[PDB]
Amino acid sequence: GVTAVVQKVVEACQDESKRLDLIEIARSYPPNQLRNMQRTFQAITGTFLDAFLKKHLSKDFESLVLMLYKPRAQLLCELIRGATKGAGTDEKCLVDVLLTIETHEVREIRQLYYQLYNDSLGDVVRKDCGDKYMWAKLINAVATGDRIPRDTHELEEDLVLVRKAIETKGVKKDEVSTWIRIFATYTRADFRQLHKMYSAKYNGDSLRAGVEDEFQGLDEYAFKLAHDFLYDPCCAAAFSMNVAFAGSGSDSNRLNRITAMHFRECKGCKYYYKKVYGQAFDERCATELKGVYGDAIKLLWEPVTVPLLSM
Ligand SMILES: [Ca+2]
Repeated sequence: GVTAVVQKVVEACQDESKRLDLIEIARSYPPNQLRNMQRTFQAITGTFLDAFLKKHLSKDFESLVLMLYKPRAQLLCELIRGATKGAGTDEKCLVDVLLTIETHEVREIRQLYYQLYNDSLGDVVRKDCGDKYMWAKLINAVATGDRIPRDTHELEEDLVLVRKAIETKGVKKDEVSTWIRIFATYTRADFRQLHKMYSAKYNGDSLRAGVEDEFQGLDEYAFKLAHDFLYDPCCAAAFSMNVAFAGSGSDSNRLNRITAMHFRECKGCKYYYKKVYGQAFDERCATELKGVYGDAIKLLWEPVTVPLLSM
C-alpha cells in the first residue's frame, strides 16, 4: 500500500521519463493519504521527501509537488505564513488565498494558523497589508468575518447602492462600505442572485464589468477574483491562471498555489478558460511552459473522471 507508493515516488525521481508519476499519485489519492505517504517516506528511506526531491527536481516542480501532498488547510496556512514572514509581504498571495476559500475553510484556518504559528491570522494580515487599499479592506473583512444569508429586500437595497458606486469615477467615501459588505459578507447564493439582478435591472449591464470600471491594480484583481469565486469557482481558477500566465514569462509561484489549492475541486477550469479567453488552456500552457513542469500543470488541471484510489 503506502510502502508501494513510496517506491513509486523514489522511482519517479530516478527515471526522468517517470517524473509525472508524482502528479499521477497526487491525482489518485486523497490529501490525508498523501501526507501519510510523505511521513512514511522518511521512515522507509531515512531521507526526508523534500531533501530527496531537491536532488532530482527543479525548484518550480519540487515546490508544486510538496504543495500537493499536504492537507488543504495546512497548505493555506503555510501559504499565508510564507507571504508574511520576514521583511516584505506577498500581497498577491494573500489575495489569492483568502478570496478563493469557503467561509467554513476560513474559520478552520484561523484556528489552525494560531496552532501552527502562535499568531492570529487576521492580525498578521492586517499588520502587513494595512487597511487603506480596497483589496486590503476586502481581505481583512474576509479574514475576520462571516458570510451570512440575506433577504431579497436587502439585495434590492445593495443593488441600488452598488450601481451608484459603479456610476461614479473612483471609490467615494460613502461607497467603501457598499463594496466591502457585498464582496466580503455575501453568501454564494446571494451573490449569484445579486449578479443576475444587476443584469435584470440595468438592461443587461454586467456587475463584473462595473468592477473593472471602478478599480485598478490589485484592487481590480481582488474584486474580480472575489466576484468569480462567489459566482463560479471554476471561473475564478481560470481567471487566476490566465493572469499567472501573464505577459513576458510566467508566475510559477502563483501557478503552483492556484493549481495546488484548486485542481481537485475546480474541474471545469479548462472549459471556462477557453470559453472566456478563446484559447485552449493546454495551448497557452504549451507556449508559456516548457518541459515536465508544463506537463504537470496541464495534467493536474485535467478533470479526474474516475473514483479515487486508496492506499
Ligand atoms: Ca465609484
